[PDB]
Amino acid sequence: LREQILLNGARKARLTELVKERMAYQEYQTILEDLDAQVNAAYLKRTRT
Amino acid sequence: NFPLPERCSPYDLELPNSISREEFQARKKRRIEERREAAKNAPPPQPKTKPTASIPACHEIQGYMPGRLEFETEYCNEAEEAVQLMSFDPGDGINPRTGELEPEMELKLTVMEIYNNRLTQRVERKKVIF
Repeated sequence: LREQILLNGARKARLTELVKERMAYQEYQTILEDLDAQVNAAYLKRTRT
Repeated sequence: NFPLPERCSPYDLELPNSISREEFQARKKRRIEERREAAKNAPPPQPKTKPTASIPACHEIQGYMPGRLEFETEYCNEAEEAVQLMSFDPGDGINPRTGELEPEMELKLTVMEIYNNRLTQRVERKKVIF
């Protein structure tokens, strides 16, 4: 048991290094998409009219 | 002699003289009559069964095509709604005066860049699922 806990902690320790960087990408994407909708939705009106 | 046959030379006249015309004609009449007799006695052709539709939906998930590796309802299947009425001005693409893309063109291309990114996001989702 003491042999396995350390391995699990090491594995979970590494994942926390990869999760944090992926969270930042989410915030950058969630604002980029909003701009994409406006620029995309701000041209359809030209076709409509 | 790819563009031609091998016996392009008119001087070679062996095959014409190797069999007489009457003999060769006799064979033609013989093959014709038996073939006609075979056709008359031939069995009727079986009716064409229904065309073997490919039906790529074989996989045990409705709306998946293992042969094509493409789903029917993708991640953002509504991403085409923004460019399926798109049209372009003939013969344009560059401003004659300034040399830069005219304002409408640079806007039209920008709304195509988003669609390309949408396609790439789909592929990554498919890659993980495989």
